[PDB]
Formats: sequence, structure tokens, C-alpha cells
Amino acid sequence: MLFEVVKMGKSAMQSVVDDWIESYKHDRDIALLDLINFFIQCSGCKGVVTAEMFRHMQNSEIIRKMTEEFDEDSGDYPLTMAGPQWKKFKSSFCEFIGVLVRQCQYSIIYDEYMMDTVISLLTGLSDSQVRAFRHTSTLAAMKLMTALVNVALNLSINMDNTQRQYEAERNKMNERLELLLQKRKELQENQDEIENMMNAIFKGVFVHRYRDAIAEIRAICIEEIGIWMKMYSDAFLNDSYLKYVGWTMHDKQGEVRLKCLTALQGLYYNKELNSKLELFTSRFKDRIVSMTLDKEYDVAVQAIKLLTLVLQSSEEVLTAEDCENVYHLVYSAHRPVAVAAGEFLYKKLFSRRRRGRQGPNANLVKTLVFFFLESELHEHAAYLVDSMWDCATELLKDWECMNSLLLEEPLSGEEALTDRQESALIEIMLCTIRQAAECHPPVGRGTGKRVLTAKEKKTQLDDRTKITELFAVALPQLLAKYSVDAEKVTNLLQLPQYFDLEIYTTGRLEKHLDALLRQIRNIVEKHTDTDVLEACSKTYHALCNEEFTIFNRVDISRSQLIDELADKFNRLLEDFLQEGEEPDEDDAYQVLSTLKRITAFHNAHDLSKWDLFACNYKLLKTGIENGDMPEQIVIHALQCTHYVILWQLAKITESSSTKEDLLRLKKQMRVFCQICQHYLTNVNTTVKEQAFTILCDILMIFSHQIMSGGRDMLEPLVYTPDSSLQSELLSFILDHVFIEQASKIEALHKRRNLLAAFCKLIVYTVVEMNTAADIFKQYMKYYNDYGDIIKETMSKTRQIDKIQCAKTLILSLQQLFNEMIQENGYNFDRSSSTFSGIKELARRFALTFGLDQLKTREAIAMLHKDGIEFAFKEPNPQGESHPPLNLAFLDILSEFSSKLLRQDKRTVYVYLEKFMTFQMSLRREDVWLPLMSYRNSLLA
Amino acid sequence: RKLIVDSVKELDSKTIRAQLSDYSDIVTTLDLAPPTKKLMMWKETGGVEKLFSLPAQPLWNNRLLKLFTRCLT
Repeated sequence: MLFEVVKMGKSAMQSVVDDWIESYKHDRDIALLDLINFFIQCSGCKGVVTAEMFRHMQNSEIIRKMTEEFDEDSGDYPLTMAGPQWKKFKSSFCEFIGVLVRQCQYSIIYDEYMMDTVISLLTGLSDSQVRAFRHTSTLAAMKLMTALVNVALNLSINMDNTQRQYEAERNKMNERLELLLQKRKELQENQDEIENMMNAIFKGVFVHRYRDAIAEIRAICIEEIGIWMKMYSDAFLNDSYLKYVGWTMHDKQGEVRLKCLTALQGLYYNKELNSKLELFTSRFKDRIVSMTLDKEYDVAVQAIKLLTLVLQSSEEVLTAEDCENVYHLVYSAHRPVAVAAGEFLYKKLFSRRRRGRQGPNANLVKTLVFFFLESELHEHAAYLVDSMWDCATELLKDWECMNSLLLEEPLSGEEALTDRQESALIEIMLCTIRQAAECHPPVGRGTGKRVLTAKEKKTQLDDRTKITELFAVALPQLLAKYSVDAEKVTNLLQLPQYFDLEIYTTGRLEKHLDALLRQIRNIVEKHTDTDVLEACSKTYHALCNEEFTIFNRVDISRSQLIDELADKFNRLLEDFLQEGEEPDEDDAYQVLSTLKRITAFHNAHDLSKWDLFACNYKLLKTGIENGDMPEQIVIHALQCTHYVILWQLAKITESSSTKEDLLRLKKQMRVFCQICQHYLTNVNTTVKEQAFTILCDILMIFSHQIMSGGRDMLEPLVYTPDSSLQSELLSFILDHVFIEQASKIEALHKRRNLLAAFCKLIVYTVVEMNTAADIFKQYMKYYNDYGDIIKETMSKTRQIDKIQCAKTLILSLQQLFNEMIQENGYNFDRSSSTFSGIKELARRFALTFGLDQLKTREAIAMLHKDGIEFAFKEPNPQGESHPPLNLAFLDILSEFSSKLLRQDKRTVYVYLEKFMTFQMSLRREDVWLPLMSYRNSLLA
Repeated sequence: RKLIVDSVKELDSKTIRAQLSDYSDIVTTLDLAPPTKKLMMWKETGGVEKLFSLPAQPLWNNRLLKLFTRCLT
């Protein structure tokens, strides 16, 4: 059968078609019945059109009879069926239609029988209410017209060629004219016949199916209209056909919108077809710019792509305001749309388009700096660079021009760059260098875990080599020029991390290393900004790599720097801490400055040869004895002592360490914890926060986990926290994290960090799990802010001990009920928001026990037994008959009554009987209703 | 029967006219990527996994950092 052969996909369609054409020539009715049965069977209909039906019945009655005989196992029709066999079927169906027209193009198509029969059947099935028939019949008619457009295009080519010959004949002047004139007449009858067939499909199927309820049928029609106007633009690119695309651009479904954009991009690839699309662009330019910010990002990508195509053909159509909206898409969170916007920006301000400031890309670098400054959406250039990376690689990787704009002097006639423009260029250069050296996009703009290809690795190596050679000489010069500016110095000091250090010894550029080291030493001795000092310390660590031969030189420089800093600290402290006298603000400024620098270098560098614990302990001890020590000195002294104790623990790993070292470390760590506990009660909030962070960290490092992993020599160094410290740490969290509901978003991140620290101590069994009750009770009230941290803590604790977590959860709900009865009092309404909110946390907590219902039997049973005793605890002072105080609490417990397995249900009621008399079993709404609910929850 | 028979085969002219008037349901605003360098770093080190894996006080040497990461089990 025809359908079966097309589905099998074994024979060539031309053989299938030629076989049928041979059969049609023998008897036409037999062949047309088979062609008709094909379209009906390609919809899934297992019925047959008998010759008697075709000869006597009408198309409408046949479709009715076929609907009744459509055996159906699923609502899936061939074109909906998923699978590779069915993907082959779609292309096989479309190809059969094309081949049939191609083969019957010169003779059968003009017989007034076949095409009319096919178009009539297709139009009838395109009006059917069965999606199977309509979808299939629409696809067939749409493909038939694409094929008929081809015959019209071929007929037009022949008539133009024939007409050209007729002009020549009359010019040269004949039976030649007569025979040529007959060709013209014959081709006109043929062209008229094809146009009539095409209008029948357009006015019978397309006019109605472009508005079909099902989006799939609408997209089929939109796709085909694009093909026709691209194929035969001289008869299909008028506004009477383009009007349909404009209306469908406003479609609710994005699949259909994507097809409209793709159809219009096909027309803009040819620049000749411009005069026709000009009026349409003018009317719908607004909608296309609006589709850039589309809910579906895929449609957005195509809209920016189509605007880029419009920019190429005609630039005046888009006004600056419209272009500005697209420029704002460079800083988008979706890389695909940002990359598409980068291409539009490249083709609008950069693509349009000697060494140094005179270099060819100098103007384009200045143009990019001007754009970043005129767009106050972002303060860093990371996303602008990532978006324009695949398009402006030459400009972005031209670091000689960028370095010449920052170091070389302005040419006569060139206006200088302002400090803001120079700061902008340094941000752009650092960003280009980072993406070149580390071939990964910024956060949010990629997975960041792609295996690099061979070319990617070769590109990375050549980029790093070029970066190292150029900035090995330039970085010293740049730091000397912008040393006073903290923002500029911070950015510039990050460059050495992206360098091939071996280039210094393979390239004899060691004199440049000496200069880089001097400027870092110079900046440290002049700046007090924490970020400048963090950069200097981290740059030194990168340079201090024992895998590179340059290590000896950089170790000498680091040692010389710490020698000077430590010497000054010791001589300043001897006079600052002198018993008596008064502390000049000058002395404290000098002390804070030197402590700040040492704390920075102590985080990444050892510095243990310069014993600093004694100095830091004296400063902190004086604050506890006097009380007037500047807050900032206290913060830096606490941080520095943390690093002193941490660097000593790293050296003890070597068995070469004696018991004196372990015993000295224990005494030093124990003294520090007491100093931190004192500042946790300080009046300055910053000092309280610093002490908490350092204490939480030191308690994790010096915990029982220091003995795990075969490190049993560190058993003497384990520090267990006392109940006093545990209570003080909880007080800080309940006062500085759960407070009364730009700086807001920053304070959120700081408070989230502080909460994570305490939660880490609970999940690593450093502090008791009963302390988590306060955090657990604040789940719902602070869900938008700390919910993730609390949920992680609850999950982690459930793995440590489900039974203990169950008890911790009940205490939190027990605590919130106590607070309501402290305000609303015992006589409170059971419809109040506070009770209702408390009832809501119970529902959420119940949801977290569902996992492993057969493994959480003991935890849920404990919850009930723990809460039953809280409800029946304080007896009614009025009388031993009036309901018990807090009896209302069991209304909160009723929520967990579902998780109890039926066998566990019976046992918990037995526990209830012990706290309930048969007299207590009296029916009243007088607070006796609460208990009735919990009893009824467990009874069924 | 399981045959997908559809009573409404086309869209109404009021629906088409309404779509040509309002397109708010299918448009949206701009999602800007981390605007400040600190917000970029918080996107990298501000998630529950990173918070429960990294120290509260930044450690810039991996030797000092290993002392904390060794205790995270």
C-alpha cells in the first residue's frame, strides 16, 4: 500500500511515485482512490474508501463515514507519535507530495481531474473537527502549495525566456513567430491553471488555519508562508500576504512567534528584497523591539537577531531609543540573549569602524569605555566583556592599545581620559585578561565546567604567554602611576595571578620582578585600605611559589617586608601599652595601620618566625583590663591571633614536633577562646560579630574532628565548648540575626554568614542540638531570608540523629506557644493569627518527616510523647476539673497525627491515657474541644 | 472516544483584536546579572553548599584552609 511503503521507508519515493504514475495512465479512477486512501490513512484512519463511495458519495459524506470507522487506541495520530520511525514518517510524507508534483509537472497536473480531486479532499479534511485529519490535511495542502509555487516559478522562467525570444524575432523581422507565439499562449493557460489551484489552497486552508486553536497547526502555516515569499517574492512578498505574519507576531504562544521571526529573518538575508519589506518594518518595528524583552528567551534571541538583520538592510528605521533598549540587554543574566545583544552593539557602534594611542582599535577602546560609563546598570565590566567576547576578540585582546592609553601621553589634538574613564579602562582590561587566562565565563553566564578543546588550550597558552610578556614590563609602570588610587591599585594588583611565572626565568625578565616587588612593598607601606592590603598579600602568595625558580628572590622580598612591619609593631606597642600616660589618636592610628598590614600578610603567609602572639595577647588583655582600646585595633588583633594559632597547627602535623609544641599550642588556643568570649559581650556590634566568627571557626578546627583521619597525635589539642559559651553564642544569634523586621542586601549576606557559622557547629556536633530550637522556630517568620540555611540544618541534623531532631522541633513549637500565652495570656482565641502561624510551622515540620516513613517510627513517636507531657504539665489552679493550662498546645501537635503509623497511633493514645482521666473525657467547647481533636486525630 | 475532536477550531475576532491591542502578558522586564563585584562574589560564595563548606573568616592559603576542610565530615 502507499501509506505502508512511505512508513516502511525502504524504497525511493521516485520509484513509489513513478509506479503510481504508470498505474494512473492505465486507469485513472483506481489510482485516484489509492491517492485519496493515502491521505485518510496518513491521519491514522484504518477505514477504506470503496470505488462505490468515490463514484457516488460527496467529499463531506466520505469524511463523515471515515470518522465513524476511525478505530483508535490512543489520541495519538502519526504526526504526534514520538519515535524515530515516526520522525522518518514526517519527512517521507512531505517528500512524497513534492515528488508527485515534480513528476506530474508537465502533463498530469493540467488534466482537470487529479489536482482538483486532491485539493477538494484536502480542503474538506482541513475543516474537520478531528485534529488528526486537520493537522495532516493542513500539512499536505501547505506542502502541495510549496510544490505548486515551484512549478509557477519554473513556468515564469520559461515565459520570460519565451517572451525574450519573441522580442528578438519581431526585432529580426516566419513560422518561427507563429510556433513561438503558440508557446506563449500555452504557457499562459498553464500559468492561469496553477494560479487558480494556488488561490484555492490559500483561500480554502491558509486563510482559516492561520487562526487555528491548536498552535501546532498555526506554526505549520506560518513556516510555509515564509518559504513561499522567499521562493517567489515577485508574487508573494506583497503586503496582502505579509499582513498575516504581523498579526501572528502578537500570538500568545511563543512557538508560533518564533516561526514568525524565523520567517522574517529569511526575507532579510536577501538585501535586494528591501523596498517591499520597508512599509512592514515601519508598522511593526515597535513590536519587534518589544519582543526583545519576551517571556520566552528563545523568541527574544531571534528578535535581536532580526533587528541585526534590519540594521544591515536599513539603519534609519530603528530610532536611538529603540536601539538603547537592546544595548541594555548586554548586562542580561541569560548569555544567549546577551551574546545576541553584543552582536547588535558590535554592528551598531563598533563593527562600523600604527601602534599605541594611534593604533587602529584605540577609538573602539575609547568607544567601549564611553558606553560602560553612559550605562549605569553595572559598576563592573565582567558581563559587557563576556557578552562581546565572541564578536570583538581582536579589540578585547588588544592589550597594547589599552596599556598605551593608560601609560602613553595624549597626542596633539587628542583629549585626555578623565580619572573616571581611566578607572573604567582598568576594569575592562582586568576583565579581558581574566577571561583570556581562565577560559570560563563569569558567574551566571555559563556552567564553568567544560573540558577545553585542543584549540581552546592552545589559545589559553598563547594568551597567557602574551599577557605575561606585556604586563611583566607594564605592571610595575602602571602601579607607579596609579599608586595613590585604591580602586585602581586593587584592580591592577590582581593581574599577576594570570601570569606564566616561568617566563621570568625563561625570558630573563628578573629585573622586572624586582620592580614589581618594590611597588607592592611601596603600596603596603602607604595604604591602609583592607582591600588594597588583601590584594598585596594575595599577589605575594602567587609570586611565592616554590615550584618556580623565582621563589628565592620573592622569599627574600617577603622576609624583608615582614621584618620592617614586625619591627615597627614591637617598638610602637612598647610605648602605646605603657602603664600610665594618655593614648594620642596619632599613636593608635599608627598601631592600627601596622596591625592591619600584618593581619593581611598573616592570612596567606606563615610569619611564625616573628613571634606575634605575645604582642597580640598584650593588646587584647589591655582592652579587657582598661576598656577604652579603639574598636578597630581590637578587631584586627583578634583576626591576627587567629592566624598565629592556625599557622602553628599546620606545622605540628610533622612528627618532628615535640610535646612542648602541642602543650604550648593548647595553652595559646585556650587563652584566646576566653578573650573572644569577653568581646562577645562588648558594646560595639562589630567587635561582637568579629569574636563570634573567629570563635565559631576556631571551635570547628580544634574540635574532635582534628583527631579523625589517623591524626591521633592531636588528641591533646581537642577543645570542647562549655555551656556558658554555648548560651552566649545563642544569645548573639537571637539578637543580631533574627532582628525586628543595597545596605539591606549586604546586611542580609552578613547575617546569613553568621547563621551558617552557628548551624555548622550544630551539624558537626560541636554544640548541643537543643540549641537549634531557637533557629528552627524562626523557619516560617524568616523564610525569605534564612529559610535555606535552616532547612539545610534540619536535613543535616536528621542524618546525625532523627530522634534528637524530633525533640528539638517540639521544643521550638513549645517555645512559640509559651510566648503567645505570655502575651495573649491563657484566655486566648484559637482563631488568632499567632496560633494559626504556630499551627503552620507544625504542618511544614511534619512534611520533613515524611521521608522514610518506616524508618522514622521512633522520632515521630518521641515527638508525640514529648508534646503530650507539655500539654498536660501545669494543672488548672482554678480547679482539678477546669481544663489543664496549655492543653491548647495539642492543637499544634494534631498536625503530626498523620505521620504516625496506625500501630504507633494506638501506643501514643496509651501515653495520653496516663495524662487524662475518664472524667477529663467530658464533651465541652470549654477548652475541652482542643483535646477532643487530638483524640479524634489518633482514633482515626 | 479517545479521538481528539475539537469544537472550537479557530480563534474569535475579539481575541485577535485584543491580542493586537495588549501584549503585556507576553512581554517582561530585564533580569540584570550581579551589578557590583561584591554581589558577583556573593553569587559564588553565598549559597548553602558554599556556606556550609567554607570558613566564616576568609582563609587565603590552602594549607590554613585544609585545617577547616579536614574537619568537615
